[PDB]
Amino acid sequence: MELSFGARAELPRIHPVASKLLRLMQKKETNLCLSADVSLARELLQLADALGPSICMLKTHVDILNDFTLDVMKELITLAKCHEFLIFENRKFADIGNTVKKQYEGGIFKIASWADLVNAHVVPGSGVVKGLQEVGLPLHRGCLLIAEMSSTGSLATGDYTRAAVRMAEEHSEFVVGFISGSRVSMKPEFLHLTPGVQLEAGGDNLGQQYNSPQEVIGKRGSDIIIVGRGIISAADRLEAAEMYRKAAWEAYLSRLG
Amino acid sequence: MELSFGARAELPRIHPVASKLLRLMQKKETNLCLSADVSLARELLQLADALGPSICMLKTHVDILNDFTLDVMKELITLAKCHEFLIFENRKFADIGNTVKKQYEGGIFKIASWADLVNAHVVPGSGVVKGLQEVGLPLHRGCLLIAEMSSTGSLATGDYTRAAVRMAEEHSEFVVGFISGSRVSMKPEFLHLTPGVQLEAGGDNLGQQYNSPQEVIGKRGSDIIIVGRGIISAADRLEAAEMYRKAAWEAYLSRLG
Ligand SMILES: *C(=N)c1cc(=O)[nH]c(=O)n1[C@@H]1O[C@H](COP(=O)(O)O)[C@@H](O)[C@H]1O
Ligand SMILES: *C(=N)c1cc(=O)[nH]c(=O)n1[C@@H]1O[C@H](COP(=O)(O)O)[C@@H](O)[C@H]1O
Repeated sequence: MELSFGARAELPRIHPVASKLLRLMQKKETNLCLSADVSLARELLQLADALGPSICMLKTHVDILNDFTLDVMKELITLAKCHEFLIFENRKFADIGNTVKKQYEGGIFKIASWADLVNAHVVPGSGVVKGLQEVGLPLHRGCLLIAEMSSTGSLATGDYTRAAVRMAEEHSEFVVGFISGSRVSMKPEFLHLTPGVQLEAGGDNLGQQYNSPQEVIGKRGSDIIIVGRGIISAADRLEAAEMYRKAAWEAYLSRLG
Repeated sequence: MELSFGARAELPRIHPVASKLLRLMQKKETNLCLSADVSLARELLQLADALGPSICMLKTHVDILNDFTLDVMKELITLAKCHEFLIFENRKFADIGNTVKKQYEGGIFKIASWADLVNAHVVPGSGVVKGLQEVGLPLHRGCLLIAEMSSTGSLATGDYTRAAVRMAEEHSEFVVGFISGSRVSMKPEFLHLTPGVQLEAGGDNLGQQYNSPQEVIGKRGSDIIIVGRGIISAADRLEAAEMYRKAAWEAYLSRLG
């Protein structure tokens, strides 16, 4: 029997980051994550402020920001706290444990110092998680494992997806869920976040494929939709974000019955 | 049916960046790539200068460099030109095409502006290559596809590896080879670069596994060894690099007959 986001937030085995997210999802009636791959910090902050009320999460793309500074991230965190959303950095970590540890904690970006959530590919084996968690656990962070991908020709299928689920299960102190196209775990303590979402059928010219909020939340049993271009390329970004929120939310309610 | 690096540089279907690399390998008697995952620009540049004569390539880790600037990369280019080595950025690109295009071209790092070579994971499908290609093709860059990984529990096996080989074949205007543990393609135009190499048996505490240069180059038929810690952790990094160079080069010569 399907549990509400609010109830899931209270599960004995829930990770604190997942609980915080689930609570604000229920409070705000939003299971939308905005993906903002903008080139200017000012753009990022403007979008975060304007759309913050409509979202549960903001997916940043630090590697694309032309004018990144740590002061920008300080201000973003202030917005996140005010509007109540989490920060999820997009970078798809995908290296041996020793290297990913450094990529997560260090450099100019210091991702672990401001991202509530990160995502990682499972292709390197479990060392990728072990490396990340050595940084993430002290900093009270969570991780999502990429169990499936939305793009044409994805190899994240079959036994690969099953491996991701096992890895998650075995690292539940740090791993809080999946990037996936559907529900892949039966355990309610895990979140499912699904990119490749737009209201209309289609794709892009570089292998992205889209499904609707109703399809992925309602039929496929995911929790949260990740939407970038469907919102950002709209004339009215506020209205677009509202449209996606209402879609995703109603699909969730329906499933919940 | 084995050809020298110098002869391979002349193959009809060879990419210009590959030919450049194969010529300097032959000239300098080196098939060693130094992986320099240091936190400081001064260390990176000192290593590049001192070890430059001993290496065919320097693998940078821009995501870990605390004091990155584009001026640092300008100086590195100068050293690469002087000592004759290629610059290979480590970042293991692993996203949809539209996103990796921006990650490669833009942000603070502007990777495509200074890296001869990049590597990508094949998990997203061929859009990952198409996105990178749209940026790197006119710059005379090349890309390596991650066909196998050196770490424990790697999922880059079997059909996944085969998919990487097919993807390379289908994008040979831009894909110049593989990150792999062994020869994966029979086509001599493709380069095989193998990480997880040390003179001594072992591993690390985060899933890395090591094999020797003699094993990797001599028995497994790879072209280039990628060595980080085996060199970087030595007291005398130059002497270490020389040891690795001689091992890899003589293993190559021996297979050549
Ligand atoms: C990573 N979150 C990811 C994984 C995936 O399989 N597919 C995918 O699109 N993403 C990322 O999500 C957004 C989607 O943006 P659009 O709605 O604009 O297509 C983008 O950040 C991808 O990198
Ligand atoms: C990526 N080049 C890669 C792929 C892989 O399967 N294994 C692997 O180690 N690498 C990277 O190569 C260096 C090896 O460094 P050490 O010699 O210090 O182990 C490493 O930093 C990985 O990121």
